[PDB]
Amino acid sequence: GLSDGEWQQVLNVWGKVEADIAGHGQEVLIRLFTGHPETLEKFDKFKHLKTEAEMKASEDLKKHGTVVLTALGGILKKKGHHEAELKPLAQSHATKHKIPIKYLEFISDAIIHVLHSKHPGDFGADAQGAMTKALELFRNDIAAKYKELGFQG
Ligand SMILES: [C-]#N
Repeated sequence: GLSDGEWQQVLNVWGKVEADIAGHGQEVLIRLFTGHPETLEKFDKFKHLKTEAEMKASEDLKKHGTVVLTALGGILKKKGHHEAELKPLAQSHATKHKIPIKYLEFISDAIIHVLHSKHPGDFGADAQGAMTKALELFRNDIAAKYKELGFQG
């Protein structure tokens, strides 16, 4: 897990995200879809988007960006005491959404990318370290739930 100091770094970084949650969410999803087009195919309601201009222009995508990062933020604010919030997330994504576990890695790397893009010079080594640990914890606990269910079997 993370030390108290690391969680503080994580939640201080998350304040940057909360100043524009939609925009961070949009750019994270865009980064995921364009870097990993397979991921787009799992979203029936974004499959129609062919170009990054169309993605950028989609108001529904931004809105969904809010849904996604709200969910993540509430989990991060638990500082690892997240079983109630994380387990249903895991289960929904393994069963209903059919999301391969590796897609969590992809979005983790996208979050780091987008934080640097939007906050150049203001997302230091310490802060990236901490956020990376939190996203690892996140993936690791989701993976445990996936394993229960036999992944995408
Ligand atoms: C989930 N988007």
